[PDB]
Formats: sequence, C-alpha cells, structure tokens
Amino acid sequence: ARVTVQDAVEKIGNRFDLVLVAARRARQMQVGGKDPLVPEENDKTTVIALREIEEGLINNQILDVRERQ
Amino acid sequence: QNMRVAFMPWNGYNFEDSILVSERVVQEDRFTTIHIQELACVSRDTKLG
Amino acid sequence: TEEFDAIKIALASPDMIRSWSFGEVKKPETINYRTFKPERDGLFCARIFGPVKDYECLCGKYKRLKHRGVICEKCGVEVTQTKVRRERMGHIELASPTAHIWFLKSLPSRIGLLLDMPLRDIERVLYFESYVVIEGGMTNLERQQILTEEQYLDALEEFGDEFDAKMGAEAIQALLKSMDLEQECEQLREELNETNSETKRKKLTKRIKLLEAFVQSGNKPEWMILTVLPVLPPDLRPLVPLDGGRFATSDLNDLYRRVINRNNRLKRLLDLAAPDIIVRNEKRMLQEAVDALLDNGRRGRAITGSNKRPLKSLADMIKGKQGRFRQNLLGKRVDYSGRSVITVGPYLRLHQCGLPKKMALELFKPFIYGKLELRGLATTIKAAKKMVEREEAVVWDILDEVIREHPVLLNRAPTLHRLGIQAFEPVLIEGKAIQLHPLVCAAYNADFDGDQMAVHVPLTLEAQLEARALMMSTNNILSPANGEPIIVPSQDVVLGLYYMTRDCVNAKGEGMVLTGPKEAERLYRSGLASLHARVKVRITEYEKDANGELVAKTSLKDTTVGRAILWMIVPKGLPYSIVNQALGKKAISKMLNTCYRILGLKPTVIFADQIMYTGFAYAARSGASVGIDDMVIPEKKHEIISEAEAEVAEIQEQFQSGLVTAGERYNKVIDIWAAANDRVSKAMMDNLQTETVINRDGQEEKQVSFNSIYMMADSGARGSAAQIRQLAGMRGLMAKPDGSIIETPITANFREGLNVLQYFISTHGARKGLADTALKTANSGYLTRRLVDVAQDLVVTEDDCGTHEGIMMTPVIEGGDVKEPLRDRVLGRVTAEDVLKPGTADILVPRNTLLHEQWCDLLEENSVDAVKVRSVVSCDTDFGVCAHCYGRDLARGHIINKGEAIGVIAAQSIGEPGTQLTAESSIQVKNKGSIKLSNVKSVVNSSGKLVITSRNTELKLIDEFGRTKESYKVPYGAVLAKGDGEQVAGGETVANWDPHTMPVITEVSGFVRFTDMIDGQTITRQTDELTGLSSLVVLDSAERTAGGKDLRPALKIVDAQGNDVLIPGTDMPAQYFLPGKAIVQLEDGVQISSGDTLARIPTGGLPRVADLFEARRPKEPAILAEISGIVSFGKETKGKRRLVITPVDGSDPYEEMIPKWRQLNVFEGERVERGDVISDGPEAPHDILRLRGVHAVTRYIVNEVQDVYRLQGVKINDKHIEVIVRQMLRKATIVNAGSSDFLEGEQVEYSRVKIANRELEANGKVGATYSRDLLGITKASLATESFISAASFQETTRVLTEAAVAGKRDELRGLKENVIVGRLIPAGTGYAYHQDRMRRRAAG
Amino acid sequence: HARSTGSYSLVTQQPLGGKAQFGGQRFGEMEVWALEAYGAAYTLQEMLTVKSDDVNGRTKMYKNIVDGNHQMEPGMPESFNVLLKEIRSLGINIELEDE
DNA sequence: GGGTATTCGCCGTGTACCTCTCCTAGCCC
RNA sequence: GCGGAGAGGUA
DNA sequence: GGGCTAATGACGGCGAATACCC
Ligand SMILES: Nc1ccn([C@@H]2O[C@H](COP(=O)(O)CP(=O)(O)OP(=O)(O)O)[C@@H](O)[C@H]2O)c(=O)n1
Ligand SMILES: [Mg+2]
Ligand SMILES: [Zn+2]
Ligand SMILES: [Zn+2]
Repeated sequence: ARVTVQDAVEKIGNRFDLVLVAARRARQMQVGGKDPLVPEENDKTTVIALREIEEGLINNQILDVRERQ
Repeated sequence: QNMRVAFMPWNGYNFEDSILVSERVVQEDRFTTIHIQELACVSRDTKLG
Repeated sequence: TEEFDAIKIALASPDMIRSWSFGEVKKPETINYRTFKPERDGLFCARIFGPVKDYECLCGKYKRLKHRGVICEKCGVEVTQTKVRRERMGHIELASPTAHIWFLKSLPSRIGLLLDMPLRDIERVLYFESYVVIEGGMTNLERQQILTEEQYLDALEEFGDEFDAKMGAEAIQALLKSMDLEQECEQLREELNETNSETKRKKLTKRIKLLEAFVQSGNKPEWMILTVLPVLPPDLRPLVPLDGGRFATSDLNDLYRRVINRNNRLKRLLDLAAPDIIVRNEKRMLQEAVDALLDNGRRGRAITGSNKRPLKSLADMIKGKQGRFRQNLLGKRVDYSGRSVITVGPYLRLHQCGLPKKMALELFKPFIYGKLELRGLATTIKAAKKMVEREEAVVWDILDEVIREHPVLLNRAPTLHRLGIQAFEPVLIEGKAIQLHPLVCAAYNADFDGDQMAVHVPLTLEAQLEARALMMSTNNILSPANGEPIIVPSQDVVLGLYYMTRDCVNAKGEGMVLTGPKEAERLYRSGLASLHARVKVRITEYEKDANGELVAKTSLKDTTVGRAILWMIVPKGLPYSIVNQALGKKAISKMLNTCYRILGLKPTVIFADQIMYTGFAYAARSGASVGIDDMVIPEKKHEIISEAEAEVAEIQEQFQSGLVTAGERYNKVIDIWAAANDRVSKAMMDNLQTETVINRDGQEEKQVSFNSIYMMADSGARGSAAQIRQLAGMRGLMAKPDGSIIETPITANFREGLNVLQYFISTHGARKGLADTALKTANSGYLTRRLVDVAQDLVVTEDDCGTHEGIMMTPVIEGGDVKEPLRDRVLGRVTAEDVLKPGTADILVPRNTLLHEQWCDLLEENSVDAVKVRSVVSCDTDFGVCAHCYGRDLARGHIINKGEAIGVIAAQSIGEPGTQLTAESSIQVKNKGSIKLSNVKSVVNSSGKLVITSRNTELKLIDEFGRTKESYKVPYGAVLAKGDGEQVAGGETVANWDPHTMPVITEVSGFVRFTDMIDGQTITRQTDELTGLSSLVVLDSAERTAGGKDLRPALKIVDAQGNDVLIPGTDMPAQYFLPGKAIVQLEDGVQISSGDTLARIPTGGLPRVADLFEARRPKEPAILAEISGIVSFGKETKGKRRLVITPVDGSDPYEEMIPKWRQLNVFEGERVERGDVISDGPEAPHDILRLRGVHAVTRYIVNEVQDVYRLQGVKINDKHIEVIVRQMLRKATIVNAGSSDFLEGEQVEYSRVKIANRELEANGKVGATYSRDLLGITKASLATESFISAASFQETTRVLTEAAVAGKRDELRGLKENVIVGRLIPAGTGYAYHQDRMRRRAAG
Repeated sequence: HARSTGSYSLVTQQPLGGKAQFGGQRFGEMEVWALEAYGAAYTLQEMLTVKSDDVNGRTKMYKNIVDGNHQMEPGMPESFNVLLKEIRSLGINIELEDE
C-alpha cells in the first residue's frame, strides 16, 4: 500500500486539487476509457493514479491537453 | 474464577488495559457461559380469520 | 434532480396554501381499524394524498400501469406510484381565522409590536375574557381601549352603531388588514426625526425596521392569521399498524384529529347560530388545539392519552436536539458502516488497521458482487448474493483482492477533534474486535478497556482518494491545534525504550569496545552482554549539512548496549546525541520532533513504527513488574509522623490556653502538616530514587535505582511523582465537602492499609472528582458545539489580501519569568512589515515572509523582542480570510492552502482540550539585570525617592543584551529603593508597599490647611491626650452622618507661609477632597514626613473560558475614560454622583453617573488617558473594543484564554482564538450616513464592500464611517446572515420567525448550509467546485 | 455489527438505528465537523446523501458499484425534503428558488 | 413621563452505543 | 412491528 | 371482545414588561 502521498502534494502544493486531478485520472482508468502509464503491482486504480502522479507523468494540464487532443 | 496472572508487558499485546489470555483457558473451558434467549410467536384472532 | 440555489423563506399566503394542498380532510378518522383500507375522507385518504399501493386504485377497478392519470370513478383516487403519498399536502378550512402561535409568543411578539399593542392585551383577547374596540367610529372611545363584560353591555345598549368591536384572532386579522404600512412607516420616520431619547428611539428603530422588511419582502401582515391550515403528507406522520390489530401513531395524528373535531363542532354550532358564549368557548378550544399543533408547550401543555408527558408538536420535531436539524440533517446514519470493540494489534503499520473478516464482507458486499461478476464467478447478482451467503473460499479471495488498496474510516465515539476520524488500510483478521494501531490511540483518546469504534467505507473514487490522502493516519502526525506531534509513544513503548537506554555502573561486559550496533545486538541476544552496560562503540552517524547530501562522520562514543540497539532504527539524518540520553517520554517526543523537522514525513512514519516495535519488544524482554516490595516505605517515616504528632499536640495545648485564635491554630497545623508531608515525600524519594548501592570491581558506588515503580514514574510511561507519593508516602491533605482542609491528614498509604476515616475521606475526594468530570464533559461538549458552529463558514479564500495591518506580538512575561517564549508565539506567522536590526537600514525579514524555524533561530541570534505579525482578525479579505494573514500552522508544515476551512479547525482545537480545566509585599528580581521603568513620569522628592505619579507604571528588566526578562506593574504610592540604571542582585527587594493599605501620597510640602472641615456638623472631635492619638473621622458618602450629609470636608495643601503650592506646570488650586474613611490619626502639630498614611483601605477553567468567548459582562464591570482631560464634579447628591469629563480640546458634555458604593482610583485633578481604569474590577470586552479598538480587545481575549489553557499545560496556538474572535466581531453599527439606513446593525463585510464600491467608482460619492461591535458567539451566531445556520442549533422558532417575516434569502455560501442541503461544502476538495460554479453563473 | 444495505426508516428514509434491526452507525454532527476540518468534501457529500438519505442516489449507487464503476450522483437528501414539508406545514412558505 | 431595578419567563444544558417493559381508553350494547 | 417514553449499563 | 366516541430537589443569561423613584 502507498503509505504516504507527500511527494504528490509536493507536486501541487494546494494538497486539495491533488485529490481532484487524481480522482479524474482514476475515474478515466476505472471506466476503461484509458490505460495506466505505470506497470501495476496489483494495486487498485486509486493508488495507481497516485503512483502516476508522484512520478510526474500526469497533472491537470496533461489531462486538458490529452482530452482536447 | 481465579486464575494465575503475571504482571508484565508482553510485546504490547497487553498495551493498554487490554488483557492477554492463554489458550489453556479456552481449552479448560473455564470462561464459557450459557445464555438463553426467549422467542415468542403469537397467533391472534383477526377479523379476516 | 434540479441544479438549484438560494432557499427562500416567507409567510405562506392562504391562496398559496390552497395551491399546495390536493384535498380537504373533513373527518378526523383515518382507517377502519378492521379493514386497513384508508378512510374515504380522513387524515389518511387515497383520493386526497395518493394511492396506498403503486399504480392501483382503492376499490380495485383500475390497477394497471397502463393507466397513469385516470382517477377511478368509484374511488376518487388516482393511479400513480405510492411515493407521491410522501409529498402531497392537504389542507383544512378553518371556520374562525386563527392566529399563528409562532408569530405571537416568540419573545419579540411580532404581532404585538407590529400592531403596537403590548402582549398582555393580546393575551387578554385570545383567551376570550374581554373585547377591544377597533376603530369605533364617531364615539367617545379610543382605538385600543380594553372593555370589561358589563361595560361592553352598557356601551352596546347605549351605542348601537358607531361601536365596532369583535373578538379573537379574526379581530386581530381585521386589525392587520386595515393597517396602512407605508403611511405609518413614513410617520414613524418623521417621529424618529423629531424624537431624541434612548429607549423610545430603540423601540421605534426596531419597529421601523420591521415595517421596512414587510414593505420590501412583499408579505402582507394579515397572513400571520391562518384561514387555511396545511396538513403534512401522511407518510411523514405515519399511522403504522402494529401486529395485533392495534395501531401505533405519531402524536401529530392525535393533534390533527383534535383540531378537526373542534373545527367540525364549531362549524355545526355556527350553522345552528348558538349563543355567543358557546361559540367563543368553541373558538378558544380550537385555538388550543391549533396552537398545540403548531408549537405545543406555550400553553397549558395539552398532554397525551394516559401518558403524563407532553406530546411532541411540529415545532418540537424541528427544534431541539432529538428532533431534526441536529438529529437528521447534521447527524445522519450512513450505510456501509460497522462497530466493534478495539484491540491492540502491535504488529500493524502506522497506516493500517485490523478488520474482522465478517464485518469486512458485510461492509464491502456490493464491491464483492461487482468483482465476482467481473471475474465471471457469478452469472447474475442473485447468484453473487447466494455465493456471499455461503461464504466459499472464492469469496474470501475476492474480498482480499478488493480490500487491497481500499481504505476505511475509523471513528471513536467522542470525536473531539479532527483526529477522531482517520483512514486506515484494513488487514483481514479473525475475531470480532477491530484492531487499532497503538500509536494512534493518543489521537483517538482510545483505551483498550471496552472502548468501541465505528468503521465506515468510502464508496466513490473521490472519497477513496480523500480518505487515503487527507484522513490517513500517516498524513496526520502533527496536531492541528499546535504543531507538536500527536503520535508520540504512550506507555509500553516508552517504558521499553527507557529500560533500553538507562545505564548501570556495573554489569556483564563493562567497558568492552564494539565495532557497531550489530555486534551489540549479537552480544545482547546471545547473553554475552547486558541490555544496559557501559561500553565504547564505533558509530557512523549521517548529517545532511550540505544542500541535501548526507555526510558520514564515524567515531568512538561511550554509550550503553541498549542505546546502540536503539540506534539501528534511527534514520540517517539524525545526530547520535538524540538517543544518547536516558530517553524518557519527553526525550522520545523531541526525538520524533527532530526526525520530522529534518527528514520529513515518510522517514518519520517509518521511524515511529520502528520505535513502537522496538519498545514493545524490549519492554517484554525487560520483564518489568510490580511487587509489594517495589514501593519502599521510607525508613524515617515513623519518626516524621511521631514528631509531627507531638508538634500538633503542643500547638493544640498552647491553643487551649488562649494565646492564639482558632483560625491561627488551624493555619499553623495545616502548615506544619504540609511541611511534614513534604519531608516524608522527600525522604521517600531519596530512599527509592538512588538506592541501588551495587558494587564495581572494588569499592561501592550509587546510581539511579532500577526499581520498577520508579522507572514507571521517571520514564513518563504511567504515574507522576504525586502518585508515587500516594503509594509509598503519606497521601497528603484532603478537602472536605465545602473545600476546607481536614486537620489530621492520611498518614497511611496504599502499601500499608488505611482505616475507615482515612478511606472515607479519600472516597469523598474521588466521588467529587468523578462528578466533576461528568459535569465538565457536558459543559465542554456544549462549548465546543458553539465554537464549531460559529466559525464554520470561515474559509481561506484568497492568497493575499495585501493589507499592512497586523498586531504587534510580544512574549507574555507574567511576573516572575517568561511563561511562554517568543519563538513559539511567532513561528509560522507572516510579518506585517520588515523589522530592522538594532541599527536602522539593516532589514532582517523582507515584507511578508512566513517565519519558519530558520527565521526564528535567526531572531534568537539577534535580540528582537517584539514582532508585528499579520493576524486573521485584521485581515482585509471579504467573505473569508487570505492565506497570508493566517499563517502556516497545520498538521502539515507548509503555508495554509487556499480553500481550507480554518474556522472549524480552530473551533475544534480550542474545544477538544477543554475537558481538563478546573501578600505581594516585595518584588524579587529573579536574574541579575538592569531595571527599566516604562510609562511613568516621576518627580524626585526630598526624602530621596523616585515618587511614582502614574497609575499605569511598569517596571521591566533588561538583561545584558537588551531583552525584557521580568515585568511587574508598580502601583501608585509604592515606596521605591532603586531608580534607573542600577544593577540589582538576585532576589533583592526593589519595591515596598503595604499589602492591606493604599496610602495617599502628597506631592508638595507645607502645612495641612482645613477647608470646609468644620467641627461638629459633619465631624465629631474625639481626641486623646498628649501622645497625639485621635479619632477624627472623615466618613464617606454612604457612612456620613445625617447632619454632615451635604457639607464636604476638604484638605488644602498649603506651604509654611500659607499660599497653596501649585502642582508643577499646572495652575490647579490643590483642593484635596478627603476620600472615604479618612481616619485623621496624626493630629495638627506634627511636621508631616513625605509618606504619611492618609487613608487605610482594607475564577477559571471552563466557565471562565466560556465567559471570555461569550463576552459576558461580569456583573460588576470596571469603568473607563472615553476622552482625556480635566475631569470634574457636578450636581451633587441626586442619588448617583455625576462626573463630567471635560476635554482640554474636545467638547465637554460627556457625563457619567456613578453609584455611591463606587470607590475611585484617580484624583480629580489628574491626567487620564482614554480607556484608563477609573474603577477596579474585571473589564467587559465590549468597552475595551469600543475605546481602545480591535487589536486591544483581541490581545486581551487571546491572552486571557491562553492563560487558563496554559495553567493546565495544554498548548494551543493563538491563531485559533484569533479566528474565533474574528468571527465574534463580524458586525458593525453605522454612525454616519450616506448609503445605509443610519442605524442598522450590519456585518462589517457588507459595510466594507460598500466603501470599496465607492472607491472603485471614479467619483468619491458617499463613504460612511462605521464602528465595530463585538458580540458573543451565541448571539453572534444568532445574527448570522444565513438563516439555516442560525436555525440549525438555536431556538428554531425565533430565527425561523425572523427569517419568515424578513423574507430572507439564503445563498448558502457556508459549510453547514451546504451540508444540510447535501451538496459540496465550499471548503477543501470542494472549493474548486464551488469556485467553478461561481464561474458557471453569468457566463457562456 | 456491520451492514452494507438493509431496511430504511419510514419518515426520513435513512437506515434504521440499532442492532436488532440491521441498522447503521450514526455519523453525528461531531463527525461532520471532523470531516469539515479536513478538506474532505466528496467523502462528506456521499456520507450525507448517497450513503443514507438519497433514495434514487442510493439505488443508482448500488447498481453502479455492482457494475464495477465508482462514481456518484449526489442529489438532494430526502430528509431535507421532509424538512421543507414540515416547515411548510406551518404558515411558513419555504421554496427552493431557481434563476 | 423617563430612566433605572426588579420580577418574570424562555432557552440552553457532550457525543457514540447496548439491554428490558410498555404503547388509545372507557363505557355501553 | 417503523416509533416514543421510563429504567439500567458502556466509553 | 366489539362497537362507539373522544405539583413540589437547576441554573445561568438575557431581554422585554412593569414598579418605582425622582
Ligand atoms: N461520563 C463519561 C465518562 C467517560 N467518557 C469517555 O470515557 C473516556 C474517559 O477517559 P479518562 O481520561 O477519563 C480515563 P483513561 O482515558 O482510561 O485514562 P486513566 O484511566 O489512566 O485516567 C473518554 O473518552 C470519555 O469520552 C465519557 O464520554 N463520559
Ligand atoms: Mg476505555
Ligand atoms: Zn377504484
Ligand atoms: Zn488577509
């Protein structure tokens, strides 16, 4: 289990819209419109989206550019 | 019932006021209580029968 | 579901009520009790409210869904879904127009003052004893004349016409319909323009505001009287049939039936034209029934059938705890939730919790079904259900797989603060008890003695992310109240670590050299070395001294085996020193603190877990126990007790002879017993503390003992010195019921045995303690509820408002020393402006910077004493606060994030800890320093004293490097010794004054001259012989004799020649009005020395905190000065002496009456400052705010509360008290004019934005000056903008009535409203959402 | 004691309180305050509507969970509608406005 | 009559949970 | 058989 | 059973309504 989200909050310092972007990503992941960019280790889609956020691949702007594309 | 107790901390399984107990206690069947529930079914007389 | 906003409330007009209603309920019957079909007409009626069963009529002609609008011809019931029976309302046509109880009996009787008629008269009318003549035409009778029975009779017989009187609520409605709102409103404004008197102007302004509200809102007054009465949908007031032909019904059914009965009987009587008396009785009865329906309890309390308890009416359903808002709209009952007993589970990670299999399956049932169907193990949902009810291995495998990353919420019954709810990852376990991680117990206040916890499951994806991110145990390590860690090891862990680190003079393996901790463990676990034994070890510590790089320094330290064993866990960045000490509770806590400050969150979490595991393990290996011999009776106890008994015997015998009063003997005995108690305690601590006289190789030595109870004391695991005393010493003094202390103490201790008396006494003590805790908890709960309620809507909305205002914060140095230092007081606050070194143009902190640890240490290196920091109270932002004005402090370390609801965190942090809340002769400098006097103007006299002539004089202490250590307040008339510059030795007496005596000090010399001090009229010369004794009595105003009532004796201070010497610089003729009880002992004829005695003049805890936060006038408030300047007397002895403050510049006409009993601290010819004390006593916050202003009142409240809180040793950051205070003073009162109504109480936010709009406009237009007001949280919450917030917890009837009459419109704007309506709170994760919605209106 | 879904109450369509009947835990006002102290808006929202009080919301959420998707549709709590009806039963007109 | 006291009456008084009995009543046909 | 009283108990 | 009818043991705070004192 991912015991700390400290690096994800260091990516976006509000610590609140972090939850929103991670929820949007994990909702695009659960209802299978999209695919994970990280090799999953039997995590559920919430911890997958946090693991993706902490690695710098996804934020709000990447979501907006990919959605309009 | 009166049992052999030892006052010591045992890897924090008795951390707070919690109590540690030996399998011998359940084996010797010394803390098993019998309880008894009562249930009632009542057949009344309705006007439909 | 529609997307809505703005809930509007107003009076219901009878046509609107008819609009809502679907039918009339004519008969009160509901159902046939024999066949359970509803009545054809009745409180439950299918043709009015709806079909009982979905899509089928009553008689059964039409039952199919094909028909959706048809209304059966036989039974007039339409075929639709039974759910509609939940929303359709009915109505009753009343024969006699009836009054709405809410608009009548609510404390401000709005019918009463709207009609400008006192409540007493309306009551006289409503109970039908007398008439009132409403517009009696051209006769000799006024419009509000009360008439008795036979006066009405003779009047009617004499005056057949031009006589209009009527009775009852219909009469009142007649009065309401005929009122001209606008004409009376304008007349009232003219009257206000003509009238200048306080109380009438207040009643007039209230009434004018009411009239304006009606003419703006569009409500017509006549609607307060009911003609049609709506009836609640049936399913909301059910009549459920109990098994056994009997029925169970809500009380509303009874009330409605009674109302219908009285209505129908009145109808028949009207059709029969019965005499007036009988119809009046029937109308009265209908009144009782209806008003019992609306609000039962404002009358003779119409009780229920055969139960003696008053039945619950609609108002009762809404108002109150048990009823509604509290119960069902803020206190719901979620699904996917469980409860069970909590258990230890040491093996857990900090971020997880043991969860029983069966509850987990039950909770996650739908998840199980979904996953089972995805994997294809079940064809359909019912097969999934059957598979869960058999519970096969596949189900447990799916549960393990689904549970993997899904977090659950754990809650403990009294959720005092936000750490009462935390998220954990569950681990499936056997058993029926929930397993809780030990470290978090402190946060939950959880104990494993039958405490239970509830477990909720977050369902949606956003909820899961929120639980794991915001609420998870590991994310909450710092308390939101103060920055310190919450998860500190509690008792077993700290005991184990303590055992591990303490050293012993001699053991196995003394002084052998180890290459590292790993071979230390090799030695200890193999039994080749003691767990504690002094040893030299080579250790490599890491230090991040560079820009985040770790540098290994490796050297030989002298430590114990145990300290090495502990060092294995410690992460890289920490200095070895941390573990090198005894490692008690404090040491471990500060260890965690440093680990957090240096490394960050994740290492701190893992380090805490490691600490727990090692502590538990080695506590178990220690084998610490408690035997009867572990508590050592001090050897010299018996001697001490026998000696104290002999001493008490000598003092009692020496009392029986009568050289000492009873009280004095009491004091002596109590003090000698206290001394004996301290003696025995110290003897016991010496015996127990360092008693291990164990031998090294040769000679002996002595060391801090290894007595298990002593280790339990010193480590801070359990027990305090007091309880050790209570075990092995004499258990001190006790308090009897009334608080008086018993003369003989309890000499025995629990190791020994008490006897009946000593036990009995301690029983009283414990009983009182328990009762205290109970009542204390109730009061706490109430206080915290008010706090969270008042401050809920406050949110951090803006990043920086950009104001320059701020409060100059200093360290509160109460008397002897620095109770609370600067660094903690300023940490995490942004600065209001750059502070300069002691040398100008040496900027130490740029414009607003967050003051983190590094800045605080930098300030320590310099000698900054006071720092102006931006405070939330002075923040400029409209409708919330800005990040900068608040600061950083949180469970996390960084600056506050936009959107966070700081009001609730502040209120919770102030409330939760509130459950443990219950001579001055010489000054003595504590540390050697320079003396400095502040706010004083002295004049050296002939005796050589620095005479104090200021009442606000302070004597602070500057140290070597310019810092104020000690501070005292020196009053008028205290003899001084050292002046300015002198260095004072430790504990040296610098000042002197009489405790029970305030002397009046003369400024100049010369002869005492008697003026208006005539002998015989007001004074009686009773004088003694040569030695100069007298009893000349200058009595005060109250005690002056009957003849000397108006003649005021005076003493003018003249010199040796006769001329009155004038105060330096002033022309004032010194005319000294001798104050109360002036005993002129020193008669005329003795050269006065400088310092002659003229006149001898002989709560805390939870209630104090609640009173400070409610701003309660303490029934004897001190009085202050408004402007400065020469004060003067006036028209004498009217019953309250007049004081007129004359400003040297400003206008004179400010008079203040003063009661006779009041003693004055200032002389007439004195120089007062605004808001200086005139009378002694506790000051009510309102005056301080009004005179001195915002920063003064806020500092006063914050300091006064923080004093109570620190007295108990509970640390709270001031920001929370500040946030509450800011919520308190939300309102202002307008003094000028220009855009408002010139007197309306209006929130400071709207007033400020009106000024901002004028500034935004290029034209200056009108700007109106406003004065701040401070209101206590109860009233302050009552005067909130949103009416749902106020209605949520207070008198529902009052606020509901106010908002109904005012036509108020709620934009919800807050947290509690949004909660109630079930949409996203504007705080935190939802802030963006609401901000988004803000953009959604008035956009494309 | 634990429950996923079961019988709900008559007047305010919240789940029964108790152990004899399945019954849910009481998420009281103090717990609401706890959630508000965090920025936890969605958790509180579902706890307030989808978990207890919103009828259509609760059934839609059951179906959605069964479908293996985790979203929600908060709606307005039924108890609030009961509140409107009870206040409206007095002589007080309280309407949900729209613009 | 106008300001000040005094009586007077209403409103509030912690959360979560767990057992049990008892639930419209009286009189007349 | 949803409710509410009364009694007791838990933390 | 079914049918018909309908007293005394809190306490504090606050604000409005008289009681009364000049
Ligand atoms: N009337 C009551 C009595 C108790 N409680 C609850 O029981 C606990 C008292 O702990 P406590 O501090 O009083 C005893 P404990 O925590 O075990 O430490 P100690 O034994 O070493 O002194 C708190 O959680 C209270 O909320 C309550 O809500 N109402
Ligand atoms: Mg406990
Ligand atoms: Zn039909
Ligand atoms: Zn600001």
